[PDB]
Amino acid sequence: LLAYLACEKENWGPHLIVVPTSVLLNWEMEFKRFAPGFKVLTYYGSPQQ
Amino acid sequence: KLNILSLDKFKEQEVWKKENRLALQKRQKQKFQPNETILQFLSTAWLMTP
Repeated sequence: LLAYLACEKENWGPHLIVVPTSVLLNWEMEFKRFAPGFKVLTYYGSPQQ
Repeated sequence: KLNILSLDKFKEQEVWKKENRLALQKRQKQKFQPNETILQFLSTAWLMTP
């Protein structure tokens, strides 16, 4: 769905994926193996980083 | 291309982890060296008949 929105429409602005903690890595890998044309951010890991 | 490369580096670092843990498991502690450079006696028992 997001890939279709990014291809058919010129809008691929910052979207949010709210997920449980356990799948936090899996999602960023889910379209790493799959469509990699997006820039993914992972938010976790102490205040510093 | 960069993200596919990143997945490939994940694969290579996981196989690196696998070989690292294999080496750690196989390293062991079979290095007692209870010989030194001293006078040592050896005894063997065998039955040869050629």
